[PDB]
Amino acid sequence: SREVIPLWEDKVADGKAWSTHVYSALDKLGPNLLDVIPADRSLFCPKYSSLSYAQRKQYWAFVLSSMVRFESNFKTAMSYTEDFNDSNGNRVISRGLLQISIESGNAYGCGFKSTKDLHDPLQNLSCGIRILDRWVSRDGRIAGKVDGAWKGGARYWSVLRAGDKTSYKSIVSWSQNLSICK
Repeated sequence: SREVIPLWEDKVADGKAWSTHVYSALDKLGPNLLDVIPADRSLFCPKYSSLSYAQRKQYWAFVLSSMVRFESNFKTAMSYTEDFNDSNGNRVISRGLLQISIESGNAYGCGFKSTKDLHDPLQNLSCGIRILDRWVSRDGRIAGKVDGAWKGGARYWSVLRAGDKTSYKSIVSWSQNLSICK
């Protein structure tokens, strides 16, 4: 039985299916994510190195749900025009649960064929897993600005970037107080 349940099961009707999808997608798209022992575990999840494979999947589903909370408040339809440009000089449009954009997302191999695909919560969450799989495993840590460079998921998502703000503070607090982490 699960020890940790993601926050979207509290908020959205389809949240249990989102979890089912994320556990599957972590197996397939997050194998490197699930092998990292992150250097900032003392902040995010003090007992991380003791977690089983299944527990690490529960952990990452929960953290993803806390990112979704502050990126989109669980609104898969969300579409937000940013103040920075894509490769054509057009304003980037961030989409869906994790506020991913189509050009940047597809660079990770997410294979969005239409902008509408980013509003499919399952495709959106899969892409988030690909992004984490790349940076958390490359950088060996979940977040943080280290020696002048943002690391891990903080490379992509503002809510993972340390600052005196509700999103980051909540994500860290909720993570480190998970029973499996504490």
